[PDB]
Amino acid sequence: HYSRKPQVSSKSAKAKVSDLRCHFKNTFETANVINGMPLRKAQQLYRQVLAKTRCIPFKRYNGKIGRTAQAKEWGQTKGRWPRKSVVAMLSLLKNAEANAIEKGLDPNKMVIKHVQVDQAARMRRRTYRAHGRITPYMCSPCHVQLFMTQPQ
Amino acid sequence: EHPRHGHLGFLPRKRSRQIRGRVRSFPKDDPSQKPHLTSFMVFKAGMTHIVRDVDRPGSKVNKKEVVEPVTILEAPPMVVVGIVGYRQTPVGHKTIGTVWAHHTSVEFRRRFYKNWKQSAQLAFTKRKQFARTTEGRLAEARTLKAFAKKADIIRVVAHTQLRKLRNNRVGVKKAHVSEIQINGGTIAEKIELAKSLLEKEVRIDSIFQQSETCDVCAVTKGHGFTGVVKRWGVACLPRKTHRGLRKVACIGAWHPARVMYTVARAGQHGYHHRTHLNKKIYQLGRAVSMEPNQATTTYDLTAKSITPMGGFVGYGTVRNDYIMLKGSVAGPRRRVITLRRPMAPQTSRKLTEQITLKFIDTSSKIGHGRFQTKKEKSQWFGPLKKDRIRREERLRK
Amino acid sequence: FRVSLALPVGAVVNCADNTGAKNLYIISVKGYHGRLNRLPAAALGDIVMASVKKGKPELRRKVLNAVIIRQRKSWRRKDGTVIYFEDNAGVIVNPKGEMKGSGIAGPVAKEAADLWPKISSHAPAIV
Amino acid sequence: TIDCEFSHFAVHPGHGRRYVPFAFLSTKPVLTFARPKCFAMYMRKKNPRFVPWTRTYRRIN
Amino acid sequence: ALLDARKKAIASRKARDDRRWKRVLAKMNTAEHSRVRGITRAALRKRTGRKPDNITMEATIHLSKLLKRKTFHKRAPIAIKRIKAFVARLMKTKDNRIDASLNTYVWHKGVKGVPGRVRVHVERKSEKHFYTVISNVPVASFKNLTTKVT
RNA sequence: CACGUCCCUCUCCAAACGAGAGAACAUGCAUGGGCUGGCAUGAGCGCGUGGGGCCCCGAGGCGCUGAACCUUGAGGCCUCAUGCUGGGACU
RNA sequence: GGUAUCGUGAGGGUAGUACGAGGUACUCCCAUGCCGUGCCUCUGGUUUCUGGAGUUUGUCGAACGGCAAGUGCUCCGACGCUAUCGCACGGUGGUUAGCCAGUCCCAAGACCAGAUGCCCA
RNA sequence: GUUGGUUUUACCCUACUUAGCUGGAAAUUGCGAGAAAAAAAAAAUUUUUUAAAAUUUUUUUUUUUUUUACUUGGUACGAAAAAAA
RNA sequence: UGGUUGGCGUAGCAAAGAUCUAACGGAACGUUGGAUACUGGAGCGGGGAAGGAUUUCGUGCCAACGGCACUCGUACACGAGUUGU
Ligand SMILES: [Mg+2]
Ligand SMILES: [Mg+2]
Ligand SMILES: [Mg+2]
Ligand SMILES: [Mg+2]
Ligand SMILES: [Mg+2]
Ligand SMILES: [Mg+2]
Ligand SMILES: [Mg+2]
Ligand SMILES: [Mg+2]
Ligand SMILES: [Mg+2]
Ligand SMILES: [Mg+2]
Ligand SMILES: [Mg+2]
Repeated sequence: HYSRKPQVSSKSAKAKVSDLRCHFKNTFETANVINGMPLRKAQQLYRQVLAKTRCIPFKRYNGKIGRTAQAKEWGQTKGRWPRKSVVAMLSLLKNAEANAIEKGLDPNKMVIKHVQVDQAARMRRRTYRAHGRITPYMCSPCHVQLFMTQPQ
Repeated sequence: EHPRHGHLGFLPRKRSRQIRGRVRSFPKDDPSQKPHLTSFMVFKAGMTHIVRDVDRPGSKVNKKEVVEPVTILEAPPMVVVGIVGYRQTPVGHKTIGTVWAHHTSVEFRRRFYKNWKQSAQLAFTKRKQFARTTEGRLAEARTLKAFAKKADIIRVVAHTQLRKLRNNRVGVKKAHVSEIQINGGTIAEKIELAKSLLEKEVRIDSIFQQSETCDVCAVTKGHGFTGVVKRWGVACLPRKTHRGLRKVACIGAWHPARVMYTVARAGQHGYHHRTHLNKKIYQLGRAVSMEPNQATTTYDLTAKSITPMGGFVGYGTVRNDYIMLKGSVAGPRRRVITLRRPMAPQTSRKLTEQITLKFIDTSSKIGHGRFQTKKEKSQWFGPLKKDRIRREERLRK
Repeated sequence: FRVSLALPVGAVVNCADNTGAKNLYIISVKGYHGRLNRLPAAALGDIVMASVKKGKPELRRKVLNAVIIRQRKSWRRKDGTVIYFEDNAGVIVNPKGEMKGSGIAGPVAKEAADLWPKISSHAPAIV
Repeated sequence: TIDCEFSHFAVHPGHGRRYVPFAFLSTKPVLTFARPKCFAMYMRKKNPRFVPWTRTYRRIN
Repeated sequence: ALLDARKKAIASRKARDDRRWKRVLAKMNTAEHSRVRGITRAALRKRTGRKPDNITMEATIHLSKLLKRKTFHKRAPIAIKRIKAFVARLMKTKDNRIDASLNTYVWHKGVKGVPGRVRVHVERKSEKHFYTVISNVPVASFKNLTTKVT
């Protein structure tokens, strides 16, 4: 299961989505933004990044990705606005505020403590390239898991 | 073999790090002179042309009217707001310090902000309350002692008065601040000009005068990531060329085994700083309200205005003092262009020439504009249906 | 002064001249310092090495000189008056610049007539 | 201010371009035109009389 | 509510300097004065909320400026994206709605034939909580028309 | 948390994108007007090849009519007139 | 320590060139070419303001108004962009034409204890 | 001798060309400390002037608000009152 | 031989002109109306051969596939369906 056990089981909510069918590299970016954030400011960052009001700071999986001015917030020039990945993150954060609520915990004091998008087993599909070749297409679905303690 | 395409001393061709066109070097100080300011920020308006009688022994045009293009540069008075002294050092000039004016126009303090109106607007607030106190008056007094002592260079920190520019298109309300060197006499003389002039306006007509030249410096008009054909002037390749025409076909050789800094490459063209020399001042022009018959020369008496009929395109009326100087000026319309006293010898037979304008042009820029005057256009068409549908309404009232 | 170049080598300007030359074929422009690919270009007042391409055979196959006296390529006076011609024709002339015709046909340009004292006289008009 | 050969528009010192036809008038070797519209309108050999914005039109009316 | 109170002191920041300046100008030919032409001292926006969250503005939209040099076969679709962007600024609504009256008009000259102007009859409605319905207001001429909020 | 910067938003002298310049309730934006230009005399009704039985049909023409329309929009002018008017991030 | 502003200028780049005429055989003039740096008043070019007009076939029952012809086509056409196709400009000092310095261009990784504004929980 | 006879790939690294971001002076560390700084203050090296009297109170000066000269709308000096040093 | 990798969220997914709107649906692209175009009878029309062999049809479905998406599909599942003197 979780790479890191929550410090205080009763005070934290865990959530996860295995074989999430969003790009790993985009979801890798999208979930890492959240890793220290309070859940409401993380619900927010996504609602705002879903509006093209703010960007997810792509960091590791930059590549020749385009420069944006909304990335200044994050300390670098490159940034990006996944939607499929931002929605899955909200949809996994709903999962935990639900998990957090049942524990009697208060979702709006709750803080993201551990986000970890592992890359999942990949799905094959086929190209059909120039001179009779057939190279791979492969989605790179991510395993995202997280928990969110609220402070004591 | 043919000459090289482009001047390598204008390089890198990168975006200027400013836009205000600050003077790079002031003309060398001459003690024999009385003290004066050496530059003046002005806003490019647009161009026109003028007729003039060249009276230049030699040439086929002496005694003959010639149509020179002119740039009009609206020039609201700059305000001095502080003095600055430089002391020479073995490592190079160091500011001794600056004495700020007791008061600063908001347009100036706007300059220290990205969002003045959502700011606490505290700029020069401690100075204002401290320059008042005798403690801060003695401190200001000591700075001037340091100027009169350790300085080699006195410089006013002047700024543009955009409030007074009233241009509807020059959107800035931050003032265009800039040090303006005082070449002149002894440092006490320069301090004295500097401090008497330490909160006063400074019209161009004091700094400049007609027929004298001015060096201009303004960032040139921006063209973005220009290609090599437009950037350097290289020949484009023959149609049959494959990868593309608009390229330098050979950006290097085997050795040196890398592109040299001298081969032309696509990138920023325009919006480079430039100091262009020897621009004759065909007329200083007083503000339209003060001296309404601008562009009314001795030989063209109709009361008139330096601004064309449609206004300057993209700029509008020149509501202020204007410098009118021969030829092009670098930069787009409504850019702020610093223009200094000439650094060239200016003893040329041409440069010294007095320029008596025979006809400022005032036709519309926009279309061809065959009328010099809004009155004259009406004097052509006479009344027409807009008036009859107007005149009739007035009679009914 | 400056006269925007009008008649590059290879051009066939007409002979305005009295002579039996019917038209000139500019071969090169006298006084042409050359940049690399640039073609030499005669403009108004310019002397020009030209072979008559049509007209009396006696003129037909030797290089000749000819000043350009008019020009479709418009140019700007220092007076600010851009101006141009219906046609661009020259007149045959000696290396000295004395013209070999006895009387020019149409109008001669002002800066043809001013460079060439003899051309100016035979010119029916100056423009 | 020479006025245009066709439209009779006033043509000020920086404006318009002159044109010298081979078939010159002697009296008027150079024919000023204020605008390309005036010149093309002349190459059509339109008389200025029937084109309404020209002065020779307005004058007869 | 410190900002609302602070903004009132900020209004006085002008009214303090403005009041003093008007008297001096009264003490002292086309020069600008308080009574010359509008009021010299006051800011542009000094003349001026929560308007009823249910109105029916009617304003001309000058499309041709808004479509100049657009790709021809994209004109109509963006004439329609812009008429929404135009109206979202007024109604402050994320949910505008272009009724058949206005879609057909933007389109009745085909994609690229989009009319130079349009007199929309926009209307915010309560209930995407607030939504706007953007009607056409057919008219013989746009001259001398002006926006008419109601 | 201060000052403030930034984003969102608006403008463009900037601009591939970043950056830039500016704005920050501001004639800012919006329409409208006036202007400067463009084109070139709108719709509509009210001399004429002949033709059909005093009118009708008639290209074209005339008159109202330098009219009609267009005129800032990748971004003409005028304050001329009316209209509409902060949130987030960060330390 | 932030933020902001004005500057410093080590270092690096670096460019003006040629011809002709005049004047008197240097100086001094005056044009031009080339180069270079711009600019767009004018002039030319450019039009997807498809601006305005005309016009062809199809089409909307017709006039009007359009519309389709991948911008139908022709004329004029502003803004803008641009042309040696327009226009403006191209400066010194010191050392042995060179060369170096300057002017000119980038300029603090040249880490500027240069100045300066504001706040420093 | 003659005639006809596929000209492939940069999206890598560097060079270069523009374009950004951010660190950094034990060049990221040490607290390892070097300034082209100054060595009671200012004005005309020496002399004179700048809180006083018993922490608090009083007096003076400067700035802000209210009732002529600067390009001419908005800032300065005018006055008078209040606050701060 | 299997798996994995950098390049890389990159190169691209730019041939055939095009969608817009409202309502509804839906957990969120379809459906209908309108608008707008296109094909333009040697047709993205209506039938056949070869070939294919269930693709047909309805309901459902949308896990996978339909190189974006799908609420839709030639996909998936279930049930149907082809009639001759
Ligand atoms: Mg790329
Ligand atoms: Mg990129
Ligand atoms: Mg194959
Ligand atoms: Mg080829
Ligand atoms: Mg113009
Ligand atoms: Mg605008
Ligand atoms: Mg350190
Ligand atoms: Mg890509
Ligand atoms: Mg069709
Ligand atoms: Mg089926
Ligand atoms: Mg199946």
